Amino acid sequence: LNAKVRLLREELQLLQEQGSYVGEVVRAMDKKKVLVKVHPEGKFVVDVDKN
Amino acid sequence: TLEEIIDDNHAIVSTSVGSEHYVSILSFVDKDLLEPGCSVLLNHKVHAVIGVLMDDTDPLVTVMKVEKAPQETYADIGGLDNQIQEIKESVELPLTHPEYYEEMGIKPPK
Repeated sequence: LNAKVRLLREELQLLQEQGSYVGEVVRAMDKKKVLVKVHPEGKFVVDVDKN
Repeated sequence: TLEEIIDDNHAIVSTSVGSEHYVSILSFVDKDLLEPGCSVLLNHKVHAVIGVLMDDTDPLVTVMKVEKAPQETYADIGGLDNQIQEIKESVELPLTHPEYYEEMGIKPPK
C-alpha cells in the first residue's frame, strides 16, 4: 500500500521534460553513426546510444 | 552543401541552418575530394567540416543494368560463323593484343 503512494510523489517531479524528434533511419553506417532524415527538418548523422 | 569552389581559400556555402564559419579543413578530408555542389557535414553552431558525406544515391539515368560476365556463350548458335568473326576482330582482339594495335598504329572501330 505504501509502495503505490511513493510512486505517485515521484511522478510529479519527473514531468518537467523536453521531448524527442521523430525521424526515419535511411541507413546505418559503420562509424557507429546513423543517417536520419527528420520529417519537417533536415538530415543529420547521429551517434548511436549504448543499449 | 558546398555551393561552389572559390580557389583563393574561400568557397560558397548555402546553409539551411543559420550561422556559417570559415574554417580550415581537417587533414583526413581534403579539397581534392570536394567537388562543386557536394554534400558535406557541418556542425550546427560552429559549422565546420568533419568529413564529406559518403552516402550517394542510385544512378537516376534511363533503364540500365550492369553485368559482369553473363552466363551464355556463342557456341550454341551455328552456321552464322562469318558475322561472329567480324565482332571478334573489332571488340575482343585489341584487349587480347596490345602490340598488334601498336604496329599498325590505329584503333579497331569504336
